[PDB]
Amino acid sequence: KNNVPRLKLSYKEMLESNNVITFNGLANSSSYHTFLLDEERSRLYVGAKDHIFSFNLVNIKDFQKIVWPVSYTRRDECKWAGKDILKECANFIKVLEAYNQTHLYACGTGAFHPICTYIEVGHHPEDNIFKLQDSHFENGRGKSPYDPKLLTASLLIDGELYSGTAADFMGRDFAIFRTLGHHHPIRTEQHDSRWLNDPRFISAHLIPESDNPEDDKVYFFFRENAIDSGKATHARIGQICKNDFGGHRSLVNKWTTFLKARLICSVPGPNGIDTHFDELQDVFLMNSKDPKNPIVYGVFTTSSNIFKGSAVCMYSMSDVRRVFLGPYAHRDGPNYQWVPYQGRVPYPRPGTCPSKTFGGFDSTKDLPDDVITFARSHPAMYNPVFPINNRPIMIKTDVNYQFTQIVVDRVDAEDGQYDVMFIGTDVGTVLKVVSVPKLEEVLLEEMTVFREPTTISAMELSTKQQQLYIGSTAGVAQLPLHRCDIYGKACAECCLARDPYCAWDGSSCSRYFPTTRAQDIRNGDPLTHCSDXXXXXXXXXXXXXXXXXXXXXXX
Amino acid sequence: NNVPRLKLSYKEMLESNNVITFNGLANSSSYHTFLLDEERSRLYVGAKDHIFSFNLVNIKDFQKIVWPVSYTRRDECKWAGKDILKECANFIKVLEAYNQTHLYACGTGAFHPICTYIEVGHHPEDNIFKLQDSHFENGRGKSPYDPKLLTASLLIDGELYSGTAADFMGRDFAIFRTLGHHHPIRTEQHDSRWLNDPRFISAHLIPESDNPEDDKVYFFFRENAIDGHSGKATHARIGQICKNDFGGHRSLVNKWTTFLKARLICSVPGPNGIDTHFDELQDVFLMNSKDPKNPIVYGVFTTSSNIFKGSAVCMYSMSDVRRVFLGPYAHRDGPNYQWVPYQGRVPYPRPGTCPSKTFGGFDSTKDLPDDVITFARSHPAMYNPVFPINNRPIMIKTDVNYQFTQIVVDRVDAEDGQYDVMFIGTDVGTVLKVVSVPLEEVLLEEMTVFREPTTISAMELSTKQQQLYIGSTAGVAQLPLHRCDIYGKACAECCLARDPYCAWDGSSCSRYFPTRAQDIRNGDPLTHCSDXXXXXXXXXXXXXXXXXXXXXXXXXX
Ligand SMILES: *[C@@H]1O[C@H](CO)[C@@H](O[C@@H]2O[C@H](CO)[C@@H](O[C@@H]3O[C@H](CO)[C@@H](O)[C@H](O[C@H]4O[C@H](CO)[C@@H](O)[C@H](O)[C@@H]4O)[C@@H]3O)[C@H](O)[C@H]2NC(C)=O)[C@H](O)[C@H]1NC(C)=O
Ligand SMILES: *[C@@H]1O[C@H](CO)[C@@H](O[C@@H]2O[C@H](CO)[C@@H](O[C@@H]3O[C@H](CO[C@H]4O[C@H](CO)[C@@H](O)[C@H](O)[C@@H]4O)[C@@H](O)[C@H](O)[C@@H]3O)[C@H](O)[C@H]2NC(C)=O)[C@H](O)[C@H]1NC(C)=O
Ligand SMILES: *[C@@H]1O[C@H](CO)[C@@H](O[C@@H]2O[C@H](CO)[C@@H](O)[C@H](O)[C@H]2NC(C)=O)[C@H](O)[C@H]1NC(C)=O
Ligand SMILES: *[C@@H]1O[C@H](CO)[C@@H](O)[C@H](O)[C@H]1NC(C)=O
Ligand SMILES: [Ca+2]
Ligand SMILES: [Ca+2]
Ligand SMILES: [Ca+2]
Ligand SMILES: [Ca+2]
Ligand SMILES: [Ca+2]
Repeated sequence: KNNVPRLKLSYKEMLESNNVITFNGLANSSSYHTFLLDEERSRLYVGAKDHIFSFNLVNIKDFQKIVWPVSYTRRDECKWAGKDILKECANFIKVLEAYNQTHLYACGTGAFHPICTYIEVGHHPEDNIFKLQDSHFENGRGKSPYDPKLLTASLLIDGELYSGTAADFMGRDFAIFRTLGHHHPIRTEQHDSRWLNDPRFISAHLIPESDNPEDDKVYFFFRENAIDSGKATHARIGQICKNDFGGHRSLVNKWTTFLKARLICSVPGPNGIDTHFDELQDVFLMNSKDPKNPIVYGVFTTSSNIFKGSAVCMYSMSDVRRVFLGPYAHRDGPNYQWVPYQGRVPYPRPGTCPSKTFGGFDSTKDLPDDVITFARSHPAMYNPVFPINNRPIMIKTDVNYQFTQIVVDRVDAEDGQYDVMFIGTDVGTVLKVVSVPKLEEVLLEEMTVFREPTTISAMELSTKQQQLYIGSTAGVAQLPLHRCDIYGKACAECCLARDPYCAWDGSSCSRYFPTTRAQDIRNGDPLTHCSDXXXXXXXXXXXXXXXXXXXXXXX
Repeated sequence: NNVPRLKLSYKEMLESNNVITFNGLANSSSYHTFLLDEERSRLYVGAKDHIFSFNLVNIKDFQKIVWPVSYTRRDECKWAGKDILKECANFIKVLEAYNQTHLYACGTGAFHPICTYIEVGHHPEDNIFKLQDSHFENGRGKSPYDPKLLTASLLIDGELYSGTAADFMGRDFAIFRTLGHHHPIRTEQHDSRWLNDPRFISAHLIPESDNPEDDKVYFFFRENAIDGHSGKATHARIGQICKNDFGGHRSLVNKWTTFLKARLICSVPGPNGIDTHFDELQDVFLMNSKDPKNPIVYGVFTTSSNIFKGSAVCMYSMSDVRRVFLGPYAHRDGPNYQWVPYQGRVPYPRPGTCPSKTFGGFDSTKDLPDDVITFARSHPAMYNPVFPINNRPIMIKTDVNYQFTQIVVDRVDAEDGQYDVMFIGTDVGTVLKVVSVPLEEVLLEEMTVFREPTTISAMELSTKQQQLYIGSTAGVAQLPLHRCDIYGKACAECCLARDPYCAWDGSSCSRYFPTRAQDIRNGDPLTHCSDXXXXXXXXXXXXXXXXXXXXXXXXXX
């Protein structure tokens, strides 16, 4: 399930051949981690240390910036709090999502006093404003963490900010929060490992269930510690009802819809001891024709220090729902095994949204007390969620690096459509991989996008611009989703490359458009399609005249 | 985790007289079942349809007993469905000394296990190797029917302890005693609390006191975890029986009452506080100290995963092990309960404790009260696991594509002092020679002992002959424990080699006996010797110059 990359471009190869556009970043900043892509304006907003940037999608070297650090007073408290002056004692932006048609909402580590603000961007004729509207500063507790090292799932829909993070200086009170207008702040329970057990949040997504948008749910993806003998990590998926408002007598201003299930990403072994990849890292939804069933792509890595491994698992939303409808997890006590619950599941079912249609019940505060006391105590489901085909799409263990981030384009090619994964790496590398069905992953290329290795922290994709954007504390990098010239001048090579983007021009290898032209994504032999030492790898060499084959062609 | 200093391919070895090879009889295989007998300097080996008697000086000199099954039996086995070449024969699986003139031998009987005695002389030496015949004893519970299943076996006071499958179907695992003056005794049956589909590895009589009624038999093995819920898992285990355990009065008639088992843990602490485990036990090798009641258990372990191949060597203290077998028993009130350290009243005498004549009076296991028999009927497992000396492996091997299979350890008396030299076999037909320098493992050499890769199944060591003997289905191989010439002609190199066996002669690098100049710690030639693609591999090259630390540089050209 490993591969050898077909092509391998070092940073220098890249920059000389104009693949990368680099932002080395401001010398008084770092942590260019918090991405927000806005196609409407063609801009890539980025939250960093003491700044937010507004990058032009056409070329990130063209940008504006907002300077938004904390006061001297605050720098000083944070210092004497003990914290590291360069890495902790500043305003590290951690949250940056759209708000109304003219504003973003932004939150940052406030040198361990989290804070928020709005940022003016235009509406659609006039919209390259980047004004930092000032002296509101809202409180960032439960929105951004105090610690920059902690990450934070966040999602902002209907002017309300959902966010999973630590609520406290000490960095231990984790929770999913809703804040901002029109309703009392709601969160998960507190000091209750059944709900969340020292978790690390990764992303959150509003996924519609029906055509009625009161049925709408918010899905959080994260990882946490198992409750048992042996310390362990469980990857998790989490469910809230958009329109959940808290309970009447119990669970006042706390979720009642909260349910969570384990994500399993494991490779079946011969002994029937599977190999698990429990450390969730990025998640990326791929939108299908149905907005109620995106295809969840998830990046996972081994828990072990000794063995470095990485994995990519796909997950079906109807698979996930089955799990959230099946048996709840249960014990009669602390000294009991966890067990599928077969008592009476109170009605309406915990997990189900309030509706105006079925049940009658118009709110979460109209709920009976017995559905509230269940789910107070059965937040976890019993069944785990398994990937499509109970296997990873892809495994990477032979090698010394780990996967960090992912995005996926849906390239419309000659044979058909193909899902092209771009995977970031804790060594500053991107893998471009094609899922060609029968699946076969074909590792097209492995590119180095930073002068020096750093972990890639963020990756976003612009189909309009055909570009890929990358984050790290070192800076931001820009990539074309394809440069088809890079393969051969000859036909043979452009066909062999197996690149959904790249078809044979006639004259020389270039972008493929619908409706002359001759690529082969399956199989990829130049013979039946092109009608005419060290190469780039995956070809074996023979001296007789050097040769290269694995179709064949001399050198 | 290391790079081997030297690496000898099979050819290098055979050309330089390191290996003596037995490619084995063409109508045989599975040269797996070793019995070393220093007294009459011979290495007995149980194979497919034969037992061999190899001369320890040179295994090319040998005798053999031909002991296959009848036509009748070949024929049943065939029609039982079994593979004619790999299953339908007498694969010897057990071969231990019996009295001063006899061995006891047992084999897969083409899925009808059988045993026999083998005459060897009184001491003399008279080299008898007579197969005493037509008395064939029943091999059930002694050898398995399946050749692929392994079997711990130990024979002391004319009684054969053995852990294996008792049945054709290969599922009824148990520790057995047979050949008694006493009724046959075994573990319980169909009870995963006791043994849960285990794979036995070796068994050892380890004295507790000076009174040899306190003697215990320790089995080393692995098995499946019991959960309660799913994650399938392997636990490495150590197991305890009382030599003189005879069964219970009313209950556990002719079954062990002394049986207790504990988990062996061999794990590397991780930064997140998720340790990395090596649960698959493979070989075990006791190293005898001045105290025969505390040998140092060396154990070879590998990962359970298919995807990630890893291997590990963990040492274990016998006083560590005993603490565990005296501590809390494992317990549940039911199937849906967590396992829990037992804090009820532990009936007396303690389950696990041997019958003695000294204290209490109680002269047997059948004199035991019924309440100590009903406990231990149900608490055969201990709660605490056993951790290695320093909660770490001695050595880890994960970067590489092979796994460890077998081990032995010599205690080389060197100039600086004593050093424990591990020889480790490999599922690729390779031996690693490793030195534990005090902590630091130094991978002296990595040798290939079979023309083609096969798993090493057996490894035995002869200090008298200074030789190492290896097993596989392909055959048997012989190694000198040292060939000191192999390093440099110069002093520098022989010192650098860090080999307990090898000191600098004066004239040229040779064996060390109690003018010499070795350095095992550190190993720098400067303070000890007062005189391109390098030969070494832990040396770096600045072009061709050569420099390794332990820094020590010298101009290679
Ligand atoms: C597997 O392969 C080998 C063949 O490569 C085979 O070994 C042969 O076995 C037989 C008996 O097992 C040996 O017979 C012996 O031959 C010597 C000559 O040096 C004789 O002294 C003896 O022959 C007599 O054996 C009995 C003596 O008590 C008499 O009853 C009988 O009349 C025999 O004539 C002695 O036994 C033969 O030498 C070996 N040797 C070799 C080098 O092959 C082995 O049996 C095969 N195993 C099987 C089929 O299980
Ligand atoms: C981190 O480093 C940066 C230096 O690399 C700092 O950037 C400076 O930030 C200050 C205030 O935050 C700006 O002050 C402004 O002055 C401009 C003057 O016009 C300038 O316009 C462009 C911007 O498009 C600028 O690049 C030119 O130098 C022009 O002179 C006024 O528009 C405003 O009134 C405002 O006060 C500096 O322009 C800006 N300079 C540079 C070179 O970046 C940043 O403040 C540092 N942050 C810290 C220490 O927290
Ligand atoms: C060692 O054991 C073997 C087998 O038990 C003994 O061999 C037999 O001894 C019996 C009496 O016990 C006699 O009838 C025969 O002389 C032997 N026959 C066979 C087929 O083995 C042997 O005597 C014992 N040797 C000792 C104690 O030195
Ligand atoms: C967007 O929100 C801000 C207040 O946070 C406000 O000043 C601005 O007018 C808003 N725009 C709307 C509601 O269109
Ligand atoms: Ca977002
Ligand atoms: Ca991402
Ligand atoms: Ca053979
Ligand atoms: Ca033995
Ligand atoms: Ca062994």
